[PDB]
Amino acid sequence: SKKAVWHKLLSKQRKRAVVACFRM
Amino acid sequence: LTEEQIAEFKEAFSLFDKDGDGTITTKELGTVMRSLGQNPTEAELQDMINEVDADGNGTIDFPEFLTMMARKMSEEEIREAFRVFDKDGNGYISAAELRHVMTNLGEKLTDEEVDEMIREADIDGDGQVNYEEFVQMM
Ligand SMILES: [Ca+2]
Ligand SMILES: [Ca+2]
Ligand SMILES: [Ca+2]
Ligand SMILES: [Ca+2]
Repeated sequence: SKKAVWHKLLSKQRKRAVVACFRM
Repeated sequence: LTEEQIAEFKEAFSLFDKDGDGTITTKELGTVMRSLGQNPTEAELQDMINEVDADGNGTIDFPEFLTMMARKMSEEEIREAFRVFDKDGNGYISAAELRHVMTNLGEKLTDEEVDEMIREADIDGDGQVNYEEFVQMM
């Protein structure tokens, strides 16, 4: 089952997008 | 400012709030930034917190986070995420696009892992993940 990998990517992408917000 | 949107921002906040105490500190922001491969100086951290820290107590609470995130109005976070995966914008996530995201987020990959990931998500059997399949997987 690879749902955990999809969810790990989603979590990292969301953290990355919030950091970008902090950078702006 | 709907209740649905506030919940999504709460989930985002909890990705930063490592101790769960309802505040984001410079140390917590720095921890997340380092896990993504960035190394901000302690002064850049303080300046990012400061641009958001409305009350000046040095940490970000959820209402302050909500103000920052509200200002930008972008689409729902899940649609935003799909666009990161579907770099060419044709509405489908390919194996090459998934490899790109995994590489950019520092996740090791093999071809068989990537094929199995698409296969699990791919309800209509067309070899790619469309938006509806992505939302159901996420
Ligand atoms: Ca905290
Ligand atoms: Ca504050
Ligand atoms: Ca695509
Ligand atoms: Ca499909």
